[PDB]
Amino acid sequence: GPLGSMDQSVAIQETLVEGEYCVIAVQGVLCKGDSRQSRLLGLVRYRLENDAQEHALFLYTHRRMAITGDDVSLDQIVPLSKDFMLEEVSPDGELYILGSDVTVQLNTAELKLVFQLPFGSHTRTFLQEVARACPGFDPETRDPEFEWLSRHTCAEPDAES
Repeated sequence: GPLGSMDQSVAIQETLVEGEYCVIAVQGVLCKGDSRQSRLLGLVRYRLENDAQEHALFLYTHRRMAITGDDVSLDQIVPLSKDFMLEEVSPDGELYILGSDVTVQLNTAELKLVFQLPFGSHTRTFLQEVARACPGFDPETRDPEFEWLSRHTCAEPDAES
């Protein structure tokens, strides 16, 4: 009974693979038309025996309640790059878009979706990890890295969903 956090992080760790290192992984939502969908987020930090490390934003699919980690594995890949940027949705709420929820819109070079994560709690940890994941709030940030992702082959795309 860890209390304060579910097992998202663990779920990925099991699905991930040895030698690697899981840092954080929450659970967001994706709303389209009138069909609600559930997506499992994950962040993995990979280091080299020579120091030189790299980060990438892993995407894990999952059923409605397949969060457990039992039936969820790599579904896509999103490597942090300069073209990466997060945009808040027009508040027009009262003073805050979050509070009781988290409204964030990822505007990458091509990736453009809407994720609704739960207010802080386990979501806050994710935000901070992303910042250090490479951006390290630098005014001259511009050095994408993904040459090591090729290592990953992701689950078999035989889903035919």
